[PDB]
Amino acid sequence: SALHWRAAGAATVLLVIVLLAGSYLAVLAERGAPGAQLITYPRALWWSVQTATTVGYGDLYPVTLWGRCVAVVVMVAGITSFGLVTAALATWFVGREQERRGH
Amino acid sequence: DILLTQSPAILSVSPGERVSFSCRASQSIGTDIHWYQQRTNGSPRLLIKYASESISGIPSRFSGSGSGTDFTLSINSVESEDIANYYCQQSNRWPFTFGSGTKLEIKRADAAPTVSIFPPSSEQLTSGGASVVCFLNNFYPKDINVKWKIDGSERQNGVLNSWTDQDSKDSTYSMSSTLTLTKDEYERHNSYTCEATHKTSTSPIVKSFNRN
Amino acid sequence: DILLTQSPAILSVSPGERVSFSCRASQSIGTDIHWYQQRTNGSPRLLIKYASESISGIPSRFSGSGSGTDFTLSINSVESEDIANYYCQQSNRWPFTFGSGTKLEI
Amino acid sequence: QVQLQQPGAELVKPGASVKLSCKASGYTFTSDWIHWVKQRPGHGLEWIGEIIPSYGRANYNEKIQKKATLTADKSSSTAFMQLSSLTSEDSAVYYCARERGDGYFAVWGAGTTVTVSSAKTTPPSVYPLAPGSAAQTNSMVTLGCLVKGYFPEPVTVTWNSGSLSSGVHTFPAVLQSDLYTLSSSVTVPSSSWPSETVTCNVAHPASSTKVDKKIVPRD
Repeated sequence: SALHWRAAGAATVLLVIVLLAGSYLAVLAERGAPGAQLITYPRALWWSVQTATTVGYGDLYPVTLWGRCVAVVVMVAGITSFGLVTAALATWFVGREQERRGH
Repeated sequence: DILLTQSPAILSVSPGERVSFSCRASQSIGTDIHWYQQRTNGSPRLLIKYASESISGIPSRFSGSGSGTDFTLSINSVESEDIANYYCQQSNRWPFTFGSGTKLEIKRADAAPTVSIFPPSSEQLTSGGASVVCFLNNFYPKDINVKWKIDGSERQNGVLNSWTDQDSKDSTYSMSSTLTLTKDEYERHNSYTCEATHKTSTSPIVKSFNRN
Repeated sequence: DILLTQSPAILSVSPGERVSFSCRASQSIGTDIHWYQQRTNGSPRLLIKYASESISGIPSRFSGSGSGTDFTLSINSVESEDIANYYCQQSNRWPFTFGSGTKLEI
Repeated sequence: QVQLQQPGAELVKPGASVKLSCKASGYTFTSDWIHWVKQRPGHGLEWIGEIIPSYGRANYNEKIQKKATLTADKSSSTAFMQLSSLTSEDSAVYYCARERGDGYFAVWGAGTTVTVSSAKTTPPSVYPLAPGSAAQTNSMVTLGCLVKGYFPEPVTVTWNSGSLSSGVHTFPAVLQSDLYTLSSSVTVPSSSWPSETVTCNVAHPASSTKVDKKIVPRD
């Protein structure tokens, strides 16, 4: 089975792991900081997802250094993962256009 | 930190009636408010979570409502078992904080006290002491006065009283007047009486007992 | 600009007792509040930064707390050396502003 | 089954320092937080601090003097709170509760009564209280038993090991010279006594003593 498709898959399992860990680490880092709202697992998960997809509505965000550090990792993972899929879709289109022409 | 204001502090209501305690957050906390019940000497018990979600095992009688800064915990049809302290607690922002608490208090039909006088025990006398216990049980209102008389003569020394918070079984109150003397002081006196004066009757309820 | 209200202006307390000065911001400033001490004729001295973080060299006696608009600077067990003026200062929004000051008096 | 277990009481001398325990059982997750709440007699609940066993981190309430240090032993499923250099101000009931990381305290422990005094631990003395020889009676009879000379609080008074629940009043203790005193009252059908035995169970956690005392009529 083609590499680009393996990577895409990996990227997804990975992203999910990061989202989950991201949620846990965020709450762990944010609790103890007065005024912090990223302090319960369920919403933290919703937070990381909206962060990984880079949407970030602003209803939730870390205020501590480690929380933000966890945010960066999640942002980057989401961006890389989704970009890696786009890349897989390209290799797919490129590889098949070569077919519709012969090679 | 978020401040949770619970006023009134005390709530008086008639049996079966509907009742509501309010909780105000110093800032918008969505629905991240939770309600706890704590009866006399027990630990808190979760009633409602997230402002309106019900917990299993909690009488369908309890409901919650609100969002933002104003939250309400209602009890449709109050009953004796509901006599307790109610607290609210928010998890919107760190650190979790608690409300000052609201005491639920039921107003039932007047009840005259059930007086009972108890002569000290032999096991106790055996060690030099002598305690004459008297009970003023299940009366209402809670305003009651107890008078001691040793041989027809009002006594006031060595008397320690204790009242119980409103009972969660029948919405009444009870008091325990304990007259403590040495075997000596007790040996040299005839009759011990305990008089109870309560709104339920102009005439004072009395219970005496002669040492012999 | 953000207004920092410090009341009471003067605080009287008995030696060894616990004491707390309050600082209220006209708007939510997170934890961007800092506390300074200034004895008679000296320059200000940083006591607590960011509402609760401690500075090195400052008696463990001094603590801070609060977030949003209500901040507290406490001194567990006051003593003569604590007699001074205490100010709060925010860095949440420009320009930085100062509180009116609270005089500790034993 | 009782999810959080805490020692009934702890006596501590001013300046000393006790270490409270709270052992859990039931479903224990990696997202669990154990909290500690302090309740001074007559007052409300005050959040002290929290700890996440699966990781070991703990946070405390900044609005108050930090007199606690939270720790957790993974294997034994027990969370601990180290209160140090206590004073009368520190005397209160300390509860521990479990929070599933979703913000609310699902279950609380029975709490540990902590009394900070110089006074010495004195077990309670239990004496019976049966009606006097010349006291007439109707459908119900009020018996009871007196618990005095104990320290520190508290004492737990049950009737017939708990079977007899209905009709019991266990008055709040009165204090006088480093020794508490209280009485419990029970009421049963006058017909059912003394044919059916009525005993009062008095437990005093501070002195590791629980004594029984049957209430038989007076000679």
